[PDB]
Amino acid sequence: IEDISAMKNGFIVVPFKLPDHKALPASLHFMFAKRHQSSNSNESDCLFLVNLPLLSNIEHMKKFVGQLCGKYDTVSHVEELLYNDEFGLHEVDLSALTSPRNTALLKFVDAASINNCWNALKKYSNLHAKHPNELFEWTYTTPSFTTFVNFYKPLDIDYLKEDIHTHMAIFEQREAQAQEDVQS
Amino acid sequence: LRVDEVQGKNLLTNFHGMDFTTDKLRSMVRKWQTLIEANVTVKTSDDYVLRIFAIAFTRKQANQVKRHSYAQSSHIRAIRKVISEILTKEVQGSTLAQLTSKLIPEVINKEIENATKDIFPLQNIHVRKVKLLKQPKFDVGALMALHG
Amino acid sequence: EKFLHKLYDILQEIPDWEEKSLAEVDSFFKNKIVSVPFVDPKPIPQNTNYKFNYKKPDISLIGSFALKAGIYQPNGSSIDTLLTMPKELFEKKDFLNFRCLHKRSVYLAYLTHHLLILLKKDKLDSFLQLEYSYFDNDPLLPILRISCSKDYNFYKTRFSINLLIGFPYKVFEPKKLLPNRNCIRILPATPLYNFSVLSSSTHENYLKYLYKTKKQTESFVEATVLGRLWLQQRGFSSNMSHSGSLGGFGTFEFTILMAALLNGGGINSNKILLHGFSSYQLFKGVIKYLATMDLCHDGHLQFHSNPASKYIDEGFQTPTLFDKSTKVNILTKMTVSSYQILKEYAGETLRMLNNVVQDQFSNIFLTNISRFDNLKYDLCYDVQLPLGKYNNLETSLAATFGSMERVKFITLENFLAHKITNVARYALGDRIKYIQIEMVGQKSDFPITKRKVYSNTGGNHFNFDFVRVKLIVNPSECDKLVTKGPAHSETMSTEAAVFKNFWGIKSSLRRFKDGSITHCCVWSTSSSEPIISSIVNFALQKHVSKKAQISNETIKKFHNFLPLPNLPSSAKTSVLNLSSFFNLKKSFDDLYKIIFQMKLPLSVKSILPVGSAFRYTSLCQPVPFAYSDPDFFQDVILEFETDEITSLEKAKTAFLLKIQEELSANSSTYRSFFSRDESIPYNLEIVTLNILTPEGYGFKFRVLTERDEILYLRAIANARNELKPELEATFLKFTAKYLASVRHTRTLENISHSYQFYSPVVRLFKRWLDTHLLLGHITDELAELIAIKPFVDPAPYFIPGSLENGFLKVLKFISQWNWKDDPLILDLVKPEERLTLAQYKGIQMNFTNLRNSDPNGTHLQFFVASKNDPSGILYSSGIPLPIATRLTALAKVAVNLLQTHGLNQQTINLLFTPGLKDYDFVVDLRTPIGLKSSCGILSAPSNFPENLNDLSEKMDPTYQLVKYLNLKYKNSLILSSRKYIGVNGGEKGDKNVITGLIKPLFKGAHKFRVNLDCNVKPVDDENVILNKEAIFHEIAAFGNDMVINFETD
Repeated sequence: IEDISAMKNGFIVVPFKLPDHKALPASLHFMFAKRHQSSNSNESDCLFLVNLPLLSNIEHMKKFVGQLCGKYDTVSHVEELLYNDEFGLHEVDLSALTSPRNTALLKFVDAASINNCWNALKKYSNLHAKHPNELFEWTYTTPSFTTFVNFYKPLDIDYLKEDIHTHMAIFEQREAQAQEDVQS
Repeated sequence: LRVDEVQGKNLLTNFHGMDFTTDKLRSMVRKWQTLIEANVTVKTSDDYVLRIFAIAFTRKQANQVKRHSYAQSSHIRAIRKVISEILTKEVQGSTLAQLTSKLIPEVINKEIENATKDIFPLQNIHVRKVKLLKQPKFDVGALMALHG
Repeated sequence: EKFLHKLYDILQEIPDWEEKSLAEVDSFFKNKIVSVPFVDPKPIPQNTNYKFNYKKPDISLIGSFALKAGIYQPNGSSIDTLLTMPKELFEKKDFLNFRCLHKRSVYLAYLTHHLLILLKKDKLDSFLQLEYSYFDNDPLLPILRISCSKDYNFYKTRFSINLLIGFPYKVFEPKKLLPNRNCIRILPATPLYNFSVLSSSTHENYLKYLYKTKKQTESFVEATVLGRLWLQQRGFSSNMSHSGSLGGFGTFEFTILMAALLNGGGINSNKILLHGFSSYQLFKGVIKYLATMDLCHDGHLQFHSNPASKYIDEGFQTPTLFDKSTKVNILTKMTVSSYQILKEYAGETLRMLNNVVQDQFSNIFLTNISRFDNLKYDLCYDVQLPLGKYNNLETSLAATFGSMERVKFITLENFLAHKITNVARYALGDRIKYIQIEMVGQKSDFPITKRKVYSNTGGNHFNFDFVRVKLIVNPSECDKLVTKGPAHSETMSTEAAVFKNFWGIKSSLRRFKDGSITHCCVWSTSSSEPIISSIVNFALQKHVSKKAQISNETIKKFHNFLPLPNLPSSAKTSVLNLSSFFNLKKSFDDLYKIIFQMKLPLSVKSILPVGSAFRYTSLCQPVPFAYSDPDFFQDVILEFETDEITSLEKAKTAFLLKIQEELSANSSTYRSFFSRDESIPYNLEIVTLNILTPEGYGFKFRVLTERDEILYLRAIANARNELKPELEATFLKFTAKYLASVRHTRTLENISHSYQFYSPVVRLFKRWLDTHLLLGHITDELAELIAIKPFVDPAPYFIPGSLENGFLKVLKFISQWNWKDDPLILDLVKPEERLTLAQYKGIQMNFTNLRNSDPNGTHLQFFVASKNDPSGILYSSGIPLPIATRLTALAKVAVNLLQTHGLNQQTINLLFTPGLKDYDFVVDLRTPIGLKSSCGILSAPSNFPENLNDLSEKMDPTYQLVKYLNLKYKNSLILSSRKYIGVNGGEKGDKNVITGLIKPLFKGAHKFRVNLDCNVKPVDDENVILNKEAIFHEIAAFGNDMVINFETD
C-alpha cells in the first residue's frame, strides 16, 4: 500500500492524513489528478481531479496548492475550479431541456502554473512512496450548527424581489424578440 | 340545510342543496340573446349523488353593431359539452363539503368563462341550481367533523 | 377397523354383573384400582334405594368416521363407539335425581375395569393408554378414552377411541325431558340435565338420519368436511360452551343442521336446500342460512328426524333447532354469546363468498384465527379469582349458590361463567358488541383412578386458574363518557329499580340541556386506559366477589407508549379525541377565508390542505407554538384560476410575494417568510410561503399550476433516451406531492371518520417505525396505507376496535406479507365505489408487468394501489431492498417474540427498542439543546420568537444532515436516522443515532473509473477499494459538533 504512489492509467493517488477524532482510536485521503484535454476555451489549463474530500472549495484548493508551492519552491497560481456539484443537485438541466460525478476541473492562470503544480504533485506522489509523513493534512471546512441553521434560515425579501424583477424582465425581452422573429 | 342530528336545545345541519332566487333568474332572461343550460348527475367522495346545473347567455361584443348576438347551435353544443366537462371534473374531485367550499367563491363560474371565451362571448354564467337525490349512510362521525 | 373389531370381541367377552347396592359397588371399586368417576353430586347411601347393574351393552359406531367424512387430522381425531344400556336394566323412575346418571357411571366404571383386565390378558397394555374424559367436556357425561403410544399399534394413525354409554331409543319420556321440564326434585327447569339424558337416550337415531341424508344427497361428505374445517379455523367445536368455552357447534351439529336444511329450512317450511346442489352450493346455503336466520331470540327452527323442517318466529332465548321426532334441542351446548359470534362469522363468510372481485378461499379455509387471543379479540382482561372452597363460596362470592342455583347450573363452572358473563354484559351494554369468557386453567381429562377432575391452583378447588374476559367492542359506542340509565318517574319503575340496584353508589339522577330526567352513572376518561376497563373493574369487583383481581397492563403500556401532547387535561383526554385536529382545522379555515377575500391579479381558484395533521395521521397531535415539531408546517396546495420552468416558478414566487405583501399589510397578526424548497429534484426556484398564526400554528403555501405537469411532460419527451428514467422518477415524486397527495388526504379523512381507530393505530405505527429509524426512507403515505390495510380488509378477522388489536393486526399482515410475489390493492371505501373487476384486472396486469420487468424488486419491493393510484408505485419508489427486508425481518421477529415470550409489557418494550445491529457504522449524537418541551410532548412554548432565523435556531438539523449525506454517498452508502427527536431522544428528546450500511458491491475493490463515485483507496495501481476510515472521518467532519460517538463494524 506504501509503494502504490500512482496508477497505471495515468492518474495519481494523493494521500491525506486525517486527525485524531475522540470517537476513533490515521488514514490519508487519496486523490487523483490528471491534466485536461478539452477544446472549450474556458476549459484550458485544467487539472481533472477525482475523489475530492467533502466540500472541497476554492479556498482549500488554494491552501493545497500553496502547500505544494511552499514545499517545492514552485509557483502555481490557481485561477478557478469547475464542476463542484458535490451533491448532484444539477445533474439534469431541466430548464433548457424544456425551453464527471465526484470529479472536478481545477483551472489555473496558465500552463506555467499547471505544469509547476503537476511537478509538485508528482513529487507529492513520491512523498507517498518514500516519506508518508511529509504529506499534507486535509482539514474539511467544518460544517456546524451555524451553517446548518444557515441552511434553515429563510430567504431575504430584497433578494427575492430583485431576482424575480430582473429575471422576469430579461425573459419578457427574449420572448418579445422570439414572437417578433416567429411572426415576422 | 337539512337537520340530521340533535343534542338538547341544539340541533345541527348539513348540506341539502342549492337554488337561485326567482326574481334574479327572471331579470337574467333578457330578449335578443341565446340562453344556454347544461347539467350532469355526478358522484362525490363521501358518496352523495347530485345533479348540478349551469346557465349562461351570449353577450354582445362591446363594439358590435348587431343587437341579437346569437351563437350558432354548433356554438351551443360545444359550450354545453365543455361546461359538462368542467362540472363532472369538479363533482368527482369534491368529496361533498369541498364542492360546497368550491361553489361559494364561484371558481366554477370562472373556469367556464375561461374555457368558453374561445368559442363565443357569454355573460352571467352561474351554477344556478344543485339538488341532492342519493345520500350514503348517516355516519354520525362525519357529520360531527363539519361542525366546529 | 381391525382394532375396533378386536374391541367388540373383547366386549362380547366382558361378563355381566348384577343388581348391587351402593355399599357393594363401593367395596368393589375400593378393592379394585379403578375409581368410579361419579358425577357430582355423588350418590349418597341415604338417598339410594335403587341399585346397580352392567350387562353386555349395545355396540355401534357414530361420528365423522361413521359418516366416512373424517380427515387426516395433524393433531388427531377420535371415533365415537356407543354402548347403550339394557332397557331391562332401566326402570321407568330412573330419569329423576341422577338415578340413570349413577347407572351410567357404574356401568362405565365396571366396563373400563374389566376391559383393563382383558387388556392385561391380551398384552396390548405396553403401548395402549386408557383414561377418562367427558363427552365433549360435559361433566354430566363421563366417557372412556383409548389412546396409543409409539399388532394393533394404531398410534401412527394419531386417532383415538371414545367409549360412550348412552341409553336406548325412547326409554324415558322425551316430553318429560323437554328443556322446560324439571327432573331434579328439591320448580325450575333443568335444561342441561334434560339435554344430557335425552341425548344419551337418542344418540344413534341421529346417526341413522345423518347417514340417510348422506345417502340421499351427493356432496354431503364434502360439505361436512367444508364446515368442519371452516369451524376449525374459526376455533369452534361441539363441546359444551356454557363453561367459559367457545363451542357448542362442531361437525356433528353442522351435519344435523345441513340434513334438516335438506329437510326444509324456511319459515314457510319450504325446501331452501335442494338435494341437487353441489358442495359449494350446500355450504354457501347453510352459511347464508345461519347468517340470516336467528335461532335464539326472535325465532327458532323445527324438524323431525323421521315432517319437513319449518322455521318458527319464536326464539327460546337459546339456540333452538327443535327435533320433534325426539323432542330435543340440538344446540343445547351453546351459550347465547357463542351463537351470536357464530352468526357474525356466518355473515362474514357469506359476504366473503359473495366477493366477486377478489378471491376469499385462502382467508376462509386456510387461516387459523384462534391463535392470538388479542388478535381474535379487541379487548381482554385478566382477573385472578381466588374463590376457594365449596363452603368458602359463601364468603368469597357476592352472589348465592343454592339449591335452584345448582339445579340450573349443575356445575359451579356453568354458574360462575354465566354469572360474570351476565354481569359484564349488562354493566357494559352498548359499549361492546360481543362478549366471551375463558376459564384459564380448565381441563377435560383425568386418569381412571379418580372420581372427577381435581384442581388446587389459583385460590380454587375447581378447574381453572383465573378468568380472561374477551370483548369485541363497538368503537362508536366505546369512549362514550356516561353510562346512561332509564328515565325517571315518581313511581320507580322495575327497570329503574333494577338499574339503581345494580349500579349502587355509581347510580344518580342527572338532568340534561334538552330537559330530560334519567338516571345514569358517570366516569372520567383516562389517557392510559379505557372507560370500559374502569367499568369492568368496578362491576366485577362489586357484584361478583370482593377478592377478584383485575388488569390489562398490556393495553396500559400501549396507551402509555402513545404520545401524550402537552395539552391541558390531556391526562384525562382519551385516544378518540380529535379536538387538537379540529382546532388546527379551524385556525386554517380562518386563514382560508382571509386569503379567499384577498384580491390578486388572479382570482384564487382553490386552497386545499394536504397536511398529515389534516388527514389525522401525524405522529403527534399538533400543539400551538410547538414549532420544533417536524410536522409543524402543514402543506397547503394553493391553486389559482386558469412556458419555461424557471420563469413559471419565479412567477409562482411573485404571486407569493403579492400575497405576503397584502397579508403583512392587512393581517399583521400573522407572521410570514419565504423558504427555499428543495425536496423536489432539479427545481432550484420553488419557494414555500410559511405563515404563522396566533393560534400558534404554521403552514406552508405553494402555488400549483397545470403548466407544472404540462412542462414536466414536455421535458420528459425532450430528454435523452438514457436520461429518461431519471426525469420519470422526478415527475413521479412531483405527482406524489401535488395531486395524488390531495386525493389521498381527502379519501383517507373520509374512511377514517368511518373507521375511528385508524388514526391512533397509524399514529402508533409511525411511532414504532420512528423508533426503528426506517422513517428516513419510508414516506408517511406509504405507512398510512399499510396500517389502513387491516380495517379496509379485515379478512378473516373483525375490524379492530382497540389500539393493541389494530397494531398487532398491522404487524401480522406485514410479517406474513410477500411483496416479491404478492401485490396489495385496497378498496378505500366506507363499510357496507369499490373497484370494478375491470379496474381490478387492470391493477393486476399492472402488477404482473411490473414484476415481469422486475421479478426481484431491485427497483420496487412493496406494491400497493387503490383508486387514487392505479400505478401501485407512487408511495413505494425510492426504497432500497435492504430497507425492505429489514422491515419485513422486524415484523417477523416481532411476531415470533409474541409467539414465544407471551404478551407482556416487556415484550412490548422489546418491540419498541431498536436493534441497532447489522449496522456497518453507528454514530451516536446528542443535540446541544433540549427539545421535548418545545416539541410539546408531555414530559411549554407560549409565543413565536422575534426572529425567524431564530425559529430556525430552535429547529432540528439532524434531518438535513442525514438527507444531504445520503445525497452525497447515495452511490455508496445507505443510511437511517430518527426523524422525531421529541419522542425518540431520551428524557430531553435530544439523542439520535445515524446507522449506516455499506453497499455490498463497493464493499470490495474495483476498477478505477472516472465515474466510480466513491471515496476509495487503491489496493494496486489499477484496482481501487473503498476508503472506510476516510468515510468515517468525513461523517465526523460533517457533523463535527453534534457527533458524540462513533462505533464501527
